[PDB]
Amino acid sequence: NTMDAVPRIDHYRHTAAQLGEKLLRPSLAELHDELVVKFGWINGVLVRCMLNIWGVMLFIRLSWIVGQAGIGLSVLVIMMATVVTTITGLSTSAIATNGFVRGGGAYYLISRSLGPEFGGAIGLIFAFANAVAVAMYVVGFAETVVELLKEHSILMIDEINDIRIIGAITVVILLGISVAGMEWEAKAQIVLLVILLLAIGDFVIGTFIPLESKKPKGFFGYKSEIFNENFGPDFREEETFFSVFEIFFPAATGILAGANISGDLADPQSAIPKGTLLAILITTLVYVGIAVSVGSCVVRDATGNVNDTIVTELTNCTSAACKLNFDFSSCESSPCSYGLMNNFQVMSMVSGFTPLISAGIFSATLSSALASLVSAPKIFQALCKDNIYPAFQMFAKGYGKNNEPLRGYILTFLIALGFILIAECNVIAPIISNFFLASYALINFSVFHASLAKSPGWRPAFKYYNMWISLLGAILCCIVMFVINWWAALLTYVIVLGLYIYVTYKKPDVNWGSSTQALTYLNALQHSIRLSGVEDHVKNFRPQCLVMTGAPNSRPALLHLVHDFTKNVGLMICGHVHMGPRRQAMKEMSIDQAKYQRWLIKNKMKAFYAPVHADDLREGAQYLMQAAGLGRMKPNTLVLGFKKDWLQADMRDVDMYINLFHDAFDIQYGVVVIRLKEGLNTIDVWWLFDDGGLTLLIPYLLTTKKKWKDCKIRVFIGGKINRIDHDRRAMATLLSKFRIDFSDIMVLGDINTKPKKENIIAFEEIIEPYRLHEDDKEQDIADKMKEDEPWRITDNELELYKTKTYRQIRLNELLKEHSSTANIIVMSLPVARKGAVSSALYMAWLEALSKDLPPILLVRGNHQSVLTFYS
Amino acid sequence: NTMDAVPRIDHYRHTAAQLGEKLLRPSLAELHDELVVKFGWINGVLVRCMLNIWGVMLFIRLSWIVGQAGIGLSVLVIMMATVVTTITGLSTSAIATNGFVRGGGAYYLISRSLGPEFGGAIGLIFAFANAVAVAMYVVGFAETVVELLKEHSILMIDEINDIRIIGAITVVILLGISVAGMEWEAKAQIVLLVILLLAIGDFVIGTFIPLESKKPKGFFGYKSEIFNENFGPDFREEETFFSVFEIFFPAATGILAGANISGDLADPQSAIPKGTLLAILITTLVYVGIAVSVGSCVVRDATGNVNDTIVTELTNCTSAACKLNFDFSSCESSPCSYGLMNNFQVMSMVSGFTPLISAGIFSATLSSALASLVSAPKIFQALCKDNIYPAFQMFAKGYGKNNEPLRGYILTFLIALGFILIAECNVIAPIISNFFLASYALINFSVFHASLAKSPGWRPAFKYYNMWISLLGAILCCIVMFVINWWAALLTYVIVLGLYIYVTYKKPDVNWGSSTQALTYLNALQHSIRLSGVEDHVKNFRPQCLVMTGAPNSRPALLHLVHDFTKNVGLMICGHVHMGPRRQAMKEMSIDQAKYQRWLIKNKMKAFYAPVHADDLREGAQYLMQAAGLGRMKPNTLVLGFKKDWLQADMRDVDMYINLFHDAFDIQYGVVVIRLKEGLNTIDVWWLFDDGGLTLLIPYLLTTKKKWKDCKIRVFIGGKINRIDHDRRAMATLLSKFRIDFSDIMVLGDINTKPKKENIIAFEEIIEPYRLHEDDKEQDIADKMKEDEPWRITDNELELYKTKTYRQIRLNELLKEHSSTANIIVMSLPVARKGAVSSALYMAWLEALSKDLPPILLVRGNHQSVLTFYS
Ligand SMILES: CCCCNc1cc(C(=O)O)cc(S(N)(=O)=O)c1Oc1ccccc1
Ligand SMILES: CCCCNc1cc(C(=O)O)cc(S(N)(=O)=O)c1Oc1ccccc1
Ligand SMILES: [Cl-]
Ligand SMILES: [Cl-]
Ligand SMILES: [K+]
Ligand SMILES: [K+]
Repeated sequence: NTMDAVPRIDHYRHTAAQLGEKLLRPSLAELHDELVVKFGWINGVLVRCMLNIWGVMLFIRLSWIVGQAGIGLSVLVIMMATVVTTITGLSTSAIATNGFVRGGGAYYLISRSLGPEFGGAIGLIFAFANAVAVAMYVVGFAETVVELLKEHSILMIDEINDIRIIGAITVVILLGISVAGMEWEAKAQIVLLVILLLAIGDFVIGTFIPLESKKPKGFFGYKSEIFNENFGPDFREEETFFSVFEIFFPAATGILAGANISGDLADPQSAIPKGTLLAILITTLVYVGIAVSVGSCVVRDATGNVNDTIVTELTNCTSAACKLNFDFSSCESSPCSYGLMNNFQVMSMVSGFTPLISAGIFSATLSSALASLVSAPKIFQALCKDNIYPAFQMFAKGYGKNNEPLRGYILTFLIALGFILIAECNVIAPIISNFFLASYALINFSVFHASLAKSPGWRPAFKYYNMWISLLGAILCCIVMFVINWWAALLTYVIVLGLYIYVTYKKPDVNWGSSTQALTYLNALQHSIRLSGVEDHVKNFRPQCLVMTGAPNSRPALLHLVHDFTKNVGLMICGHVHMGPRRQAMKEMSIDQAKYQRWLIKNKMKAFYAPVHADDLREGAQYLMQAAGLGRMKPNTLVLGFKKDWLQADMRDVDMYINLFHDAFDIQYGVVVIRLKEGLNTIDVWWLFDDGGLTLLIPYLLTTKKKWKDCKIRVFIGGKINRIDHDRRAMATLLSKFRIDFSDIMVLGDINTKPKKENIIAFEEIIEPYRLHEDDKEQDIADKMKEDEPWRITDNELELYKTKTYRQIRLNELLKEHSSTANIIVMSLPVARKGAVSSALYMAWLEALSKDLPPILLVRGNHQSVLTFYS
Repeated sequence: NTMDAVPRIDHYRHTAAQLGEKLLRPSLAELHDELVVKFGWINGVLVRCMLNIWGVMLFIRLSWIVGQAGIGLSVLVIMMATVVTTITGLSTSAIATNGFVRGGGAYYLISRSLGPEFGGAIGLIFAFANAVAVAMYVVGFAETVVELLKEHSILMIDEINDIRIIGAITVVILLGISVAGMEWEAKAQIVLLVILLLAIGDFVIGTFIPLESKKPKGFFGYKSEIFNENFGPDFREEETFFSVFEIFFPAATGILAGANISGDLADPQSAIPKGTLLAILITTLVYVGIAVSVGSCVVRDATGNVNDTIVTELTNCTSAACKLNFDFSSCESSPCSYGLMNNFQVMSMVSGFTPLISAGIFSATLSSALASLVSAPKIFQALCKDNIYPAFQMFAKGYGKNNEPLRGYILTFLIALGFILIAECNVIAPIISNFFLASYALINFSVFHASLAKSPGWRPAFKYYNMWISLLGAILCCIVMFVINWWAALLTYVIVLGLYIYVTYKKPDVNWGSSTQALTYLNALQHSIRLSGVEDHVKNFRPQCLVMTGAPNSRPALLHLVHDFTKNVGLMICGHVHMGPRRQAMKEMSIDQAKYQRWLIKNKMKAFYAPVHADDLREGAQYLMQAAGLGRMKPNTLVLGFKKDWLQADMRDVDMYINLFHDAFDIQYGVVVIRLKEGLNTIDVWWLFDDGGLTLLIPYLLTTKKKWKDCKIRVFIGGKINRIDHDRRAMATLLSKFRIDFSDIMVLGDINTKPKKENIIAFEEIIEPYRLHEDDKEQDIADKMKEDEPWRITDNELELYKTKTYRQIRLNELLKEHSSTANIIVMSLPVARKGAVSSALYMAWLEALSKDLPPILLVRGNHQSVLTFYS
């Protein structure tokens, strides 16, 4: 409260409201200003990741992959898939150990890492991918059970339909077991893991246990010549190495099935890393070991038959089959019985109890399917909670004591059932495999992008993640999805890009500190730094304007006109000076900053809103002109709206306005004054005095823009009579060397001539309330009144400023007579000597010159060399 | 002078000094502050471009190209080469019509368009390319003359040596005619052009004039069946279409041979466009017309022999040769006499007088060689004048009334002679052809890059150049140089990149308004705009610091320390407040801006120097804090050096320093104070009060950098006794959730305890000269002295600030006892209530706390939520 307090965790909690009644930080103004189920890492992320990786391939098609591709090359396949998977694991660990991750899985990580765009895109893709991987795992189980009940005669319908029936029944059962909370299905996956490990152990023991009954088959029991033969990549008619990797890689996916449970984990940012990485390690070790064992234990082909005798007749027999026995030897002529390349149930028979390995297949398939079916709706409901796609505002309610996406479970069940009864899993497989690849690629790109933008808030807790390995992982994921069904990769990239576009044009109104935001800041900073090293030059001058807008709403069309000759060229800083007590005005600026900056961005005003606190408008603008900008983006021109209200405004205010003029001149700023009717085809430019070229550059830049592109830029000047043609030719060659594509140059000799009586008497009537009438009251009352500036010095300030006023009024008359048909007028701003002219008289000059006309820009330049005709 | 003057061309002339005595612009301060041979376009750029394009191919190898590739495909070849050439012509015209081009050619255009890097690189490449194209043209003439003097028996030596002899003699003659001024060689090219056009006319007339003597040859005189046959692309054993285009394209090059004479043209920016484009038009028309005529007039092969009788025996004769006559019919069996595909002198014989066409070949070759030999040294001497490569500071003197590169002429003559006597022009041809391609590519990229950066000074006088056609031209040049000898294109790209690197690491100290500079500004502006649309978030906070450096030289290691936790992360604005009269201080700021900004860039300080003019340091820094920055790059922290001199400084100055502290607090700025020994392994952080997380973020960012990466970040806090273990565990979990990888957390209970007598008496002695001794002089003298702030209120300001001082001194003692071994110390900055504490007492607090210690950062934060453990 009154005294500063020691730091506590309570200060930084709930980020909007988290126990705010206790441990609330004291504000700087207060000190200064004077007066329900959660899973551990073992059973929540280790078991689930391990149990999701282990699927159909481990027990069915692995003997095939090690049989065709050689042992030394099948291990290469496994190692490449594991490099991709492990690099993605490090990336996921880096993302997960950054903050506290609320709910969902890969979606939440990627979204909160680098923006709702990639977040929503890849989250939707991953939710679909897991929802259908449910169907893939369950139909693998269907193939297993139908093979078992076709080898054992009893069957009900044709295989292509019995698979559908059994898959539908068991996916219904999977929904039932999953929809009943997560303690129950957690224990269910525990018992499935026990069964799976029993199957692995049975295979290992049986592989160490050879027998003569299986001798006719490829089973021989660790014979060295079998290993020597199987090292080679003995392929088949069609399957190439890339196709082999394509077959295997689905077995590599399934990691971060615990990360998808991040919403229900007891302690993320400590369970995700050492659960996912350790699960990948264990599963890869098991794959490699079992592959080398089965390759070293069984042979390619075996004419399994007792009639195949081990008598071993003395023949050449170059094949190493007869090296063990004449049985299962020399069957290459016709398609012999079975073997690694000719059978799949090798895994079953090399082991001991065939049931204890069959149960391995069922447990692996069910466990992987159940893990995917739990993971998909968590991701989906996290995605729907953020309402990136408002169409799915449902699927996020999550009925139950622990938020469980019942609707998400039903939706993923329907999707899985639909893809089961489609029964075309073979053709859909590459699409979904490289959806998984796309998700992994965006995770590694998540880490790389986060490390690329410095972002002091990046700072993850988990080391071992360096940026280049993550970039390599993204590249490898892209290359692998090219390897797997190139056109599927193109389709996946199209889907990603389409969702990206959809989200970036939706622009969900949400902010969670993307790495994209950090990169934006860092990029803008780096280019400002490189600009700071770029020396100035005439033909790279830009009108970079501080515009005393006030509130940017107050003068809209003025803002548009300035934006016209500053869009995509030069700077535009909309300055607004705030007033009054410091404490209240801090909050005033804080809200106006957001409001007006968003208003500019919404209205495509590439401008910069700069609020300052100051005692009055003059020294607030002094603040702005002195300090606004960054590097060589500091303003060089001050833009004002003509203070139309001076006849009614307090004369101190208009004096402040004129001293603003004078300050801008004093600190080497060009001044532009815009007088237009704000209630809401030639550009006429009367640039009678060489301001330095700015009075040319403004209309030319206006002609550059599309709005004024179809409008001539005819020019007027003043010159002595009898030299009219000479002056016009010199003017034409002068600005033809400036490449200002004029349309008609007019030369006026009527300047410096006494204007009509009506106009002079009108100006005298206007100035009468402020000319101080310095006739009587010689010095005492005269000096007493002059103790405040804003009166015109009758005698003193109308001696030569008499002809100054005459030129002003006559110029106004000339703009009436000649340029009244212009779409826009740009004319030299009159300059009065500092202190020599009463501010009232100078404002009267501006009124007299600028009144009753189309839009006017009274441009006076820095008197530098703004334009050039060199190169 | 005193009065503003009408604009005149004299104001913008010579850009440093050009008739400055007459027509000198009046300065804004003055108004405001109170008190020898030149060539026209016909003979300088039209004749030269036309006469350089027309070379060997027109009269020697063109019959070959139209004979092998079909008429409808030879015209396609010519049209593609002309598309490349004409797009480059539009680009060159756009570049040349921008400013006034001093001297040189393509070098000056490209350099002054987009920087000395591409300028010097491509200028050197083009100078070499023209220097050796001299050799190519002259050896073509050598082949012509040796063929003429071998058909006419008299010969001197073997052809491979007679060509060398005649080429050497005639290149010596070419030097002689070129080294004798440009009026003489201009008239020489005039007469060569007359000869060439006579040859063209003779060919046309002879082609309209058929005869029986040439009837046995391919000459038949516009027979329709000959045209119908020749439309097809009847190629040969080896020559493919791409090879054909490779042969032709050297004939397309040679444009901007007048642009290389830009230094000696009477009026560039009006001669270059309508000379180069018209010359390309005329030459392409002549190529196309002569190609179609010779294709429609002669046949592929002709067994030229009177014995070949036109008797026309009644045979099949599918070939259209016999359609005209049995002569020159059916010779395909063996290699028959000659023809389009079997002879080159067809051009000579289809015409009338063979001498009047032979003279055509000699005139074309000599004229092209002479044009190249004039153009190369102009480019070279322009390149050497800018001293981009200081090694060639010679070759630029240019002796003569008109600056003529005598040394350049000699150098190009030596290069041409060397490549003549090498006599390996066939193998070097693709290298030089795609050097020409590279130069054209950089010209089109010149225009595209210039149009890409808005740059109000771009604005060329010549329309018809839109940016996308120039980009297409650059792409086409790149593709064509791939077509011509791919590895030659790779070598050319390597040479370009190498010269680019050499120049960009040389960094010649010169500024001529590159388009690269404009692009740098525009890119930085665009990314600042996109940053302006990026909403704030806690975990994207950056310490973006306004550092009251003063002169950045004054405190170097302080600048380095701030740069350490701001490099590549957050902003760093080195503010310096200037003093005194406005007029002198304007120039002061103007010179200091350049000096200090260059000093920062040189010393790899990615900082921003911000000078302001102000009455005193306090309100200058007020200017800076209120207004510095752009968009969301405004500073959020104020960094000060501890005013070490306060014991000697005027007490008003240190009061100003403390009110600077207070202003920074008032406008919601965190404050960092650095006290280190500026005369010139654990980071200890004692962050006793929850500033909002900045006191953690600073040392962590220090640990991020390489300099401090190997240094622990151990932390100290204060806590009540009997809760030491609880407080330490809570602290550890708190900043482990903040991922600040601490090394040892220490908890101190000795805080809030009365420190030793020696330290308290030392502090009392220090504060004695300013405690105002408010014992006597009850109110009158007391209030009179208190009419100025900087004295300590003895009675009032030492009631509870007594225990404040006690904590300050005891904390100092503790830093001595514990953290004196640190490499750096970061501690909470004490905050005093505004106006409640005398500024002298607060400065004494800072002295007492910070004295006699390693580098200290007294960090006090905004009291916002700088750190977070969410995501
Ligand atoms: C992203 C992976 C989705 C699951 N698909 C899958 C998983 C595993 C495994 O073991 O995890 C093995 C294979 S497989 N038959 O070896 O290619 C798989 O492909 C299938 C499975 C059945 C139907 C169609 C395709
Ligand atoms: C960049 C072009 C340099 C000049 N080389 C050149 C010009 C012309 C032409 O007519 O301007 C025609 C040919 S050619 N024989 O048709 O390919 C040329 O190639 C040569 C010539 C002679 C020796 C070796 C190569
Ligand atoms: Cl996965
Ligand atoms: Cl050229
Ligand atoms: K799997
Ligand atoms: K040529």
